[PDB]
Amino acid sequence: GITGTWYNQLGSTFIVTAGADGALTGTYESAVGNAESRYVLTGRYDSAPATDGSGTALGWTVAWKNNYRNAHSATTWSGQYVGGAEARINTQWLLTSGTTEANAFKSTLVGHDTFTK
Amino acid sequence: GITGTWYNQLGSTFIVTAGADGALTGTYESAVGNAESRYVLTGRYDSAPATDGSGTALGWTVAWKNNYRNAHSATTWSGQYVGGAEARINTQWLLTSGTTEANAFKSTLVGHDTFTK
Amino acid sequence: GITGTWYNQLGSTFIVTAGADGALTGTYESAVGNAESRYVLTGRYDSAPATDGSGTALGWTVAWKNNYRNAHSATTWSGQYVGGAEARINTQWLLTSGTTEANAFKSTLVGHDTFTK
Amino acid sequence: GITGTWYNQLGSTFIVTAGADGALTGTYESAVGNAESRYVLTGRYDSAPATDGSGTALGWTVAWKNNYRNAHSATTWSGQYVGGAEARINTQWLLTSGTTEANAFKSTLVGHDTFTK
Ligand SMILES: O=C(O)CCCC[C@@H]1SC[C@@H]2NC(=O)N[C@@H]21
Ligand SMILES: O=C(O)CCCC[C@@H]1SC[C@@H]2NC(=O)N[C@@H]21
Ligand SMILES: O=C(O)CCCC[C@@H]1SC[C@@H]2NC(=O)N[C@@H]21
Ligand SMILES: O=C(O)CCCC[C@H]1SC[C@@H]2NC(=O)N[C@@H]21
Repeated sequence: GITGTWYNQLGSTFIVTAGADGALTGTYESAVGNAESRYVLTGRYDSAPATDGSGTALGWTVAWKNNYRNAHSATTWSGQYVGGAEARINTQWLLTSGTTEANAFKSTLVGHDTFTK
Repeated sequence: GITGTWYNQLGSTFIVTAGADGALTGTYESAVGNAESRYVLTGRYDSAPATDGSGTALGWTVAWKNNYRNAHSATTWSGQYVGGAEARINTQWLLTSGTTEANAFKSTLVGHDTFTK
Repeated sequence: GITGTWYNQLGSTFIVTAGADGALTGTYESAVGNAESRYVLTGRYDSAPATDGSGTALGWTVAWKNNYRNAHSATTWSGQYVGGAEARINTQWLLTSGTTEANAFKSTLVGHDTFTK
Repeated sequence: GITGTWYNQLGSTFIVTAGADGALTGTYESAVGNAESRYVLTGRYDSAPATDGSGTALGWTVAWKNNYRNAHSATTWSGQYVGGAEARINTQWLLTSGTTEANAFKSTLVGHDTFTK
């Protein structure tokens, strides 16, 4: 049940489609940051996970360039899909910015987002 | 600039193609871990970077299931490309595994990879 | 308002004293992992934070060895303290284990802990 | 053999002292960022590590406030010590700034440092 619309604790919107070959496709809208409207994403996931009750591993990427603006940055979300009464996706993310060699030490932010429907 | 074959410090081979629309397609082979042979990747990149000399931000994802085996895991690489005499892709990554909720605290590994020609 | 007893979402107990010298001293009890009983901690914090409302930056370290056990690992917590009606300490952590360099790529877990009163 | 002067790939200086009880004490100077001169550090380490050839786990913290300035920030380094002809300390670090509740998503940087003599 990964396919569908999800929201994280910041109020961002994540619209996902789960391919039977393990593909991920959709749209992302950030409530925060140097962004506006939708941005394209793509990723992959385990299409044959364990049935001992483990969650489903997954990942996806967004580059913050669209028709309206460029932050010159990209984010990847890595985490696992969890089912049951209340399904959620728990992730941790990295946000890298394009920088000069001078400032590369401070190019990457880390954090975590939690998504539900 | 990005399209082509790259190798990281572990012996792993990353074979990429960067579409002009910001898309990333290719193959990945890991020198290490619960893997063998090639795996499909996909990702995104800033197809309109700065002219001030900044690097080119990008990211990509790999789910470790192919026709030979399934580790039930996925990695995302977030970083930026740097060109010139010595071209490199400098990244940090997240490797998340499918876990029970009891062990979810130990579900995600962190690291860094450097890619060169 | 840092000194005192805190608990995180795992049910771990974090007992801290904030000295005026920017120092952090205390004990830690983990509800999870290769652990039993208390372990020593020590850290640092901004003893002169902004008055604009920003949080209080801080961090602390724990090596998992005590009279009862040795897990051959260490965790660092980095975050900020936030006061008011409901005070919290928001962190991200790095848990590193001793390994052979062949397995060095799988040496480091990343996570986040939330601490309340 | 953790005690001694080390430098990272940025040319920052790490002056460390390992107490017999698993304590770490010393000074830190950053070649970069919002800082100048020496800053106090404290941390812990595994004082009875495995003999199978694994590295020694360790960690330490620095709050970026001293007699000359205050960044309102702290960094924690988590990693392990590795001995031999090329003795090194391999780390990943987290750098957190004090922020408002609104800007917390951009409060924490991650990277990696390599220390040698
Ligand atoms: O500021 C940028 O460079 C682009 C916007 C970044 C928004 C980030 S991605 C991680 C986090 N989760 C969200 O929903 N928004 C922020
Ligand atoms: O072990 C697994 O479950 C999957 C194999 C992952 C190996 C990792 S991905 C990050 C790092 N870079 C590599 O080239 N290999 C490792
Ligand atoms: O090496 C071990 O197995 C013990 C690690 C302790 C469990 C971790 S430390 C980070 C996180 N926060 C907690 O309260 N527990 C886990
Ligand atoms: O917050 C600041 O502006 C001062 C901190 C300086 C950044 C650091 S800590 C990680 C990295 N390693 C190092 O030696 N210097 C930078």
